[PDB]
Amino acid sequence: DVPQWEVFFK
Amino acid sequence: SQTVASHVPFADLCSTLERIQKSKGRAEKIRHFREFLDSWRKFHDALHKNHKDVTDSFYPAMRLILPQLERERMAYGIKETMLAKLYIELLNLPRDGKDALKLLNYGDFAMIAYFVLKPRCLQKGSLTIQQVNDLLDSIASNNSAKRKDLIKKSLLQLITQSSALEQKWLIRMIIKDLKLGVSQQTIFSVFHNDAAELHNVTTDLEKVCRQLHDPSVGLSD
Repeated sequence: DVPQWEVFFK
Repeated sequence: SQTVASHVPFADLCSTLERIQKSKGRAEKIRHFREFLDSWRKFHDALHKNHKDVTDSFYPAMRLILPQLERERMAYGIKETMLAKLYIELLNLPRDGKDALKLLNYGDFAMIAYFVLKPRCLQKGSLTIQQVNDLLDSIASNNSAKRKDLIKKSLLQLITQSSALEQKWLIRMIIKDLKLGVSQQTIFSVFHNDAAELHNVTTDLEKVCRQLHDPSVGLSD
């Protein structure tokens, strides 16, 4: 369930 | 054990700072910062979803955004005159060459380095915000330990694995003068209503970031 930064900002 | 900083490219911090510096107006400067702050907070919740006594906060970014308030790290021991020498050596600049002369005969230093590095080699960086902080930590320790050789090595790691834009911003973080065009009081006030107050009493950047992590939860609670 580790979030990817790129769908939050990048 | 896990940190938001370990997931965020330094390049995204730097591209944010760049747009801030480049904005003419205060409202726009705030907007670029707020966007990065808001994403950081959304990601924090997704990352630490079901976790217990979480001490992670915006501190690893905030300490780079307000570097003059840095207290945890001791002095770096780094002068613009020696970065010049480090680049001339690293980049194999001929000292009669135009780039060498710009560095030697030193719109701050960060910008000169930026113009020199921009046409060269690496265009996309690889470091995360955490790795940048870990390396700045080594540099500060090794200045205390009087180890100028280990300082050069650590700096070389930071520099060689980073784009020109990241290096421009890294330099400004080390010199402790971002030249953003937005005050510290403005930055604190965007982060949290109470943040400027908490920092006045504690002089503690990490405490502020961690205690005031949630914008809807004030000092009074």
